[PDB]
Amino acid sequence: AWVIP
Amino acid sequence: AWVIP
Amino acid sequence: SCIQFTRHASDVLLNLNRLRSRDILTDVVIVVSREQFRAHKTVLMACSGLFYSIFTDQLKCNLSVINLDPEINPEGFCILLDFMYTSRLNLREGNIMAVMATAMYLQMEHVVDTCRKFIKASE
Amino acid sequence: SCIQFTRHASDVLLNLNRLRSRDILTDVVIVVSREQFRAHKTVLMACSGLFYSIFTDQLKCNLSVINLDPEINPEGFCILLDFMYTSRLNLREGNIMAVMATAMYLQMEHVVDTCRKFIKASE
Ligand SMILES: CCNc1cc(=O)[nH]c2ccc(Nc3ccnc(Cl)c3C#N)cc12
Ligand SMILES: CCNc1cc(=O)[nH]c2ccc(Nc3ccnc(Cl)c3C#N)cc12
Ligand SMILES: [Cl-]
Ligand SMILES: [Cl-]
Repeated sequence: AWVIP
Repeated sequence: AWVIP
Repeated sequence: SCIQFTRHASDVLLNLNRLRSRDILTDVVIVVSREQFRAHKTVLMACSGLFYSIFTDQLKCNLSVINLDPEINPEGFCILLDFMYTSRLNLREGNIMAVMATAMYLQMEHVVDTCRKFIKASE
Repeated sequence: SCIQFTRHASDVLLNLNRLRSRDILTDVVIVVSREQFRAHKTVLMACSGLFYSIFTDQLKCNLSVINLDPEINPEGFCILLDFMYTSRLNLREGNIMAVMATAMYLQMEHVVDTCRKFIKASE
């Protein structure tokens, strides 16, 4: 996996 | 884009 | 000996979401406490263990309407349907419990994982 | 305020290809010089300008069989169909001309681009 897009 | 996977 | 176009999978998903927006070739209505959501059976199956089981069943594969358990929260379902079609999950303090419960029901393990991690961090 | 699961789009495409392998919920047969290829209309539309135009047409959207132009090479089409479902293009000296011609017909610009570049490099 999860990221800040 | 194109890459060698 | 293949070459791979990095952006292809995300571009396909973007186009599937555009078809959903435009209600093009949607083939099922998911009913959640009387709220209705139109979708493509193949995308639902590709994202959810529950929908994979439902649409591979010899009788249920032909249904045009699927009613979810009445305990399922429509906002939670809406957030997960958007995630299926975009890879982006709108997780907020006010919706995390409903999103996690819905993802457990839908059998979306990665979502259940990040929900557990976000909850554990606030304890 | 969304979070994004990096692998989601590729995982969806992998599952769509598994449904294609297993002939699950395929809804069209593409005929290329009597060779037949089963597929999902939504994936074809998501990958090709030609299929997007065909399946958004009010009459053609309901067809279960689509016949391509007789000049289209079945191997070229097969290679492009595999690329649609996997992001990997099996481009070889022996198939590049057919793949490029098929991608031009199908309106798959990125594929046409890499074919032109590979041909220009061998000149
Ligand atoms: C993109 C994330 N997907 C899933 C996440 C998850 O936590 N659980 C899943 C259970 C099943 C499926 N779908 C399949 C599983 C295996 N084979 C086929 Cl052909 C399909 C299909 N269609 C998908 C998921
Ligand atoms: C993944 C690569 N895709 C394409 C490549 C290309 O070189 N040309 C394309 C023309 C059209 C489309 N499909 C759409 C275009 C715009 N809106 C919608 Cl809703 C769709 C759909 N479905 C896709 C492509
Ligand atoms: Cl998931
Ligand atoms: Cl392309």
